[PDB]
Amino acid sequence: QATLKESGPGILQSSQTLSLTCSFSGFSLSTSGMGVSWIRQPSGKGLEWLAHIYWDDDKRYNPSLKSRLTISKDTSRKQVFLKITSVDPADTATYYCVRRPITPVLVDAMDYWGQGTSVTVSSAKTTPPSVYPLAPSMVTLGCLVKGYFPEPVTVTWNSGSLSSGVHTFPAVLQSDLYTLSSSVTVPSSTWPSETVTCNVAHPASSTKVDKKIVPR
Amino acid sequence: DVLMTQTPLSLPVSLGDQASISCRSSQNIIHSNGNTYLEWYLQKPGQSPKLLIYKVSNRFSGVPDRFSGSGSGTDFTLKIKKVEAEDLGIYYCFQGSHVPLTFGAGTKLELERADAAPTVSIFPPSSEQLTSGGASVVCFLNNFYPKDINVKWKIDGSERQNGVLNSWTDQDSKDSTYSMSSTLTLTKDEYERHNSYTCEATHKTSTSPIVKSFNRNE
Amino acid sequence: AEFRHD
Repeated sequence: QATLKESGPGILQSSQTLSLTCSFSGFSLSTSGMGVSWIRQPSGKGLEWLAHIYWDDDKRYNPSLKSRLTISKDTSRKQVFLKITSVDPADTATYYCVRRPITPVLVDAMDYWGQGTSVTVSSAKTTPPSVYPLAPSMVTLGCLVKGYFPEPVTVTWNSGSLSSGVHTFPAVLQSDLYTLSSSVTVPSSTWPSETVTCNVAHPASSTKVDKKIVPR
Repeated sequence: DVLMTQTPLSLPVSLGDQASISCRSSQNIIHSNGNTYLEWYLQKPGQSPKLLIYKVSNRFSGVPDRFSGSGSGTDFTLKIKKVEAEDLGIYYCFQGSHVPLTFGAGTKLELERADAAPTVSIFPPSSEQLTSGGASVVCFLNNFYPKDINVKWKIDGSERQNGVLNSWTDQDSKDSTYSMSSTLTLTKDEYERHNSYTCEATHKTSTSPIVKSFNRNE
Repeated sequence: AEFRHD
């Protein structure tokens, strides 16, 4: 068995150089047949193979990216590296390093994958969300969490005590900033007589907002 | 580039059902060394992909025998018998023969459910937001099935596409429904030049659109 | 071009 673990910058701006590192354990990359590929998942969707490095330093690249990609290794540090020059927003993705052995190894396939590392290409600055209350048998309330960067934000209701009947939607990019929303449904008789509060945390800006939903 | 076309892209099943995913390549994926490097990967929610099947039909160690793969040339199939919750996720076929290595688009294996009409709720901009000079109108379309849905915004009867932002949840873990959020964003000044704001949802559960509306002056 | 497998 094997373990791989990617690390990267998290965020960088277009035209800059992305440097990814992969730390591996449980096998020796210098062993005959061993190699490692880099894969990415652009946005939340699809998978794209980028490059591969073999135990003997032989290297193969996605031909359309060849001019921007460099893969290398340092077995003495149990690390593999990928560099991508001149990144642009289309390079925003989760990046995975994966073991893919070939013969003499019997299993020629991507048998062990790292947990992946998120990369965002953007020139946005760190920005706390604005949080707006959404007020009108069961009644539906919500909160609009608008204009933050970067991801993620978390959302709970009544500090987590209100967990049923909640829908929290995935963030979307709106003007180089993220926006998300969350709805919750409670028995009509309980609101507004009992308070309902959406708790929004944005760790990157060290901010929390606890927005009470009030009538009107 | 070897195009890998998966069919279907979404596959709703009941627990216990068999599920079948087809993969068709734009060219023969056999390698000049005689081997056919076609693999299948599963990406569960919140996880990285993991290997299921290599060289067409070989199960990777630890993969239950209810998974099987077959095919040759350009046509391949993954079959999953006795579907259970742990099998739900995105399935990709992949070819490792020709550079660049390529994946299928991914087939989402999901749960089947009785149809349910969306519960629709519309919200005017909050007074707090109006203070800042912006105005978002939010429409939530919640707990519906199947997943396919269309939302239209009308302002004073006029259709509006710019300023609209839509987001969709993954299938709900407790009731297998889907939900959608649609937000229409304007400047305050623009918002105040119109009265009626409407979101209209079309979903297979009714020939009649579900319409929610409010008037600004209320 | 084929991926190297030996």
